Amino acid sequence: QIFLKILPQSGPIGGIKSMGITTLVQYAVGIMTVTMTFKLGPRKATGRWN
Amino acid sequence: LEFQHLIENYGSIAPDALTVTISEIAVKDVTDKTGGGVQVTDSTTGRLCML
Repeated sequence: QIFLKILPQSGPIGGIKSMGITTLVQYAVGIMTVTMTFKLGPRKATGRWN
Repeated sequence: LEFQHLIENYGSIAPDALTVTISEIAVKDVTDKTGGGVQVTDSTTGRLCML
């Protein structure tokens, strides 16, 4: 399992009044590239006429 | 089946080489059978002409 989350970022605290505690609104995007190799067996030889 | 396999698996076909073998030649003598009809025997002196 690959777990992903955005690291939460704190909003401002300090001299500004009434701020409370907040988080920055952030989202993440990206490209998931998945490569899978499969082993392949050969086809069985066919004796049939038809 | 082999023609299906050809057309399923290949993009083109061309003739390349040919070999013809004539084998198991038997020149067979024929003669009358006892009680009628004919009977056949293998000939050591009969010859098949191949040109």
